[PDB]
Amino acid sequence: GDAPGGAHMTAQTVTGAVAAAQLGATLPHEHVIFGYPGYAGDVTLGPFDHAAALASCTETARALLARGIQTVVDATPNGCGRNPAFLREVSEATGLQILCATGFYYEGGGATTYFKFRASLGDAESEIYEMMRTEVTEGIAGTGIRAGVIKLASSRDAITPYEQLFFRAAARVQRETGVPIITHTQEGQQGPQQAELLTSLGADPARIMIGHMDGNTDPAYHRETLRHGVSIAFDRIGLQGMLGTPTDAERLSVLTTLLGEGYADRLLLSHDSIWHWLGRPPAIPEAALPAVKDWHPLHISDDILPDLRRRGITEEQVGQMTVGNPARLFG
Amino acid sequence: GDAPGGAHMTAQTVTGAVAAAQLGATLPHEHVIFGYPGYAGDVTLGPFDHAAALASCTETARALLARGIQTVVDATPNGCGRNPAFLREVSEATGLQILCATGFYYEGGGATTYFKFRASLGDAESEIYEMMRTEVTEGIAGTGIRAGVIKLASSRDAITPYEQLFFRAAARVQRETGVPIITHTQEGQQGPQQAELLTSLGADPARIMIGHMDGNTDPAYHRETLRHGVSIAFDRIGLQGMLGTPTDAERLSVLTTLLGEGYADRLLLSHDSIWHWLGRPPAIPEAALPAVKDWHPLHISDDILPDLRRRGITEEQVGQMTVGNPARLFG
Ligand SMILES: [Co+2]
Ligand SMILES: [Co+2]
Ligand SMILES: [Co+2]
Ligand SMILES: [Co+2]
Repeated sequence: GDAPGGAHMTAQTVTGAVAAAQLGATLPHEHVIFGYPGYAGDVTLGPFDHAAALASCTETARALLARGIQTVVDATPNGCGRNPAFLREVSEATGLQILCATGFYYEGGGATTYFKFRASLGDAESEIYEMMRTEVTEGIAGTGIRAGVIKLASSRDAITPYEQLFFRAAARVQRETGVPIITHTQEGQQGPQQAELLTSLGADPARIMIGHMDGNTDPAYHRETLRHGVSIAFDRIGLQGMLGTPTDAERLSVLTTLLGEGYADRLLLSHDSIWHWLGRPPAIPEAALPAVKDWHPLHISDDILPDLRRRGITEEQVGQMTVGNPARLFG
Repeated sequence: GDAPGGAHMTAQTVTGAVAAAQLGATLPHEHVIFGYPGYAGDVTLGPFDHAAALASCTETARALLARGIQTVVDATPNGCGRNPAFLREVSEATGLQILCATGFYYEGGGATTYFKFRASLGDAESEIYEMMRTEVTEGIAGTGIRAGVIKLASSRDAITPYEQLFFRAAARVQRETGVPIITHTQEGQQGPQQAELLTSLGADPARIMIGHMDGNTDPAYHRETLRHGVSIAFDRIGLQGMLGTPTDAERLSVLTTLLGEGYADRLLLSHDSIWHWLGRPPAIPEAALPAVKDWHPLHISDDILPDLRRRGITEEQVGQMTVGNPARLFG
């Protein structure tokens, strides 16, 4: 099949290097803690309770291990609450392996003023590149802990000029270090555009995962993205009807079709769940409860896989999505 | 004249209560430290150097005291680097009095995802109100240090629905506690709209300062805002040509006209300067140097006031803008 080609570093988790064979069943896109841009300004009434967070994240970590999952890829952007040391605490406490990211969110849902300003005054792309390269090769914030992936995100109607600064920096770091790239796509769009842009900039398709692809329910769109040889992730499995997000019945309809067409080696599954919110905990209106009911990280192990198997998906295909694909993409 | 009417608290500075008579010459809108939304995500290559910041801010504080200025109003939004404890260090080290704010930035230049989400799920306005009320009456982040003003900000083409949540919360806190409100207007617009909205919600005009009014060079716009009985601030004096910002020659043209028409009691002056940037220090292209050359907090004392006086402005009018107005607005 398609193996990563070029410069390569051993997978870096918040607790250090891990061999590809030691990754095991992996959730490729989750958030241990997360706060939307602006949460830190609500510090007075929404402070971070370290003790409660640690206890709650370590428990979720344990529940995961209980189900055979050994690794989690935390895709939290630098300004959305990323905290490598905390991730390290959870990991040293449970034995759950956690990789964290380096990257900023999409123009629409991130704090883009900082770099939009630096770009108007100077060379923001090379500044973003230096940040990503330092974080992947040396470490984040002096902690000595390195990012195991680069997180990229684009808007719905287009990969904006602000967003492309990050896409060009990452491609450079990716060619230089071979580090994986995972992405966020907004509202089921830009998947083909993201894969085309990244590969044309020289990023290795075997090290790219276009995310939130479950956000589109027309398989023509998934197939068009897959032609680029990149992997795609149905990664918000469990979040249903929440903000135009589809239902799981819709995601499985598309997923089985793709699996039916031989695409298992490029298909990955995650929930994009938040284990502990930063800021004031989410006030979820009764009427929106069914949309977040299955949005936690045990949902794929307990409800999705058994569902794919009973529908004819093979143990081998399930293993390809959950163990094989992650080992090669991140290992 | 127009005195504040209603509930009132003694002015709160980062080092505690200060009598109106103890405020003295005041710069009503400055930023000791400041980082545009997103700066914290650039923590690896742009960490905060505490020692360098403290030394540099205490020096600027001293330069200010040297010129007779006793107080500074720090208008930094909660998510733009606000740090009351640090402000307290500068103040305890120099004797410079500093008031800090409670508030979020305008939709365009702040991290609005957090509250836009909380608003779609619940009652964001009452959540913002609880934050402001706690910060003004009890303290910020458990430090025991209270905000001395509420900072509000609107966009250029309209005060957006997201922005109005903050405007309605503040008006409520203002009616309840009598705390002052200072604002940011974007690109010379919405001044009359902000004063009309605030007063219609019951906020006391004698406790409201519409900011960045120097951003518009048509005095009809200033006069239309002034009818509401609120104060206005030419508060980015020194920042010239930088992003549509006018020149100081333009600001003085309008200011002398207004002073010529008797408006001294409602006119305030500031620079909106940043004493120490958060994130990576600003890379200012040679070609933009003249736009920021006079953008530091000694510019009004050294160049503006002497300029107004030589143009006929009286010592009394100068004292009204710099000492009288602040004593009543914040005291
Ligand atoms: Co996302
Ligand atoms: Co995510
Ligand atoms: Co402003
Ligand atoms: Co300001």
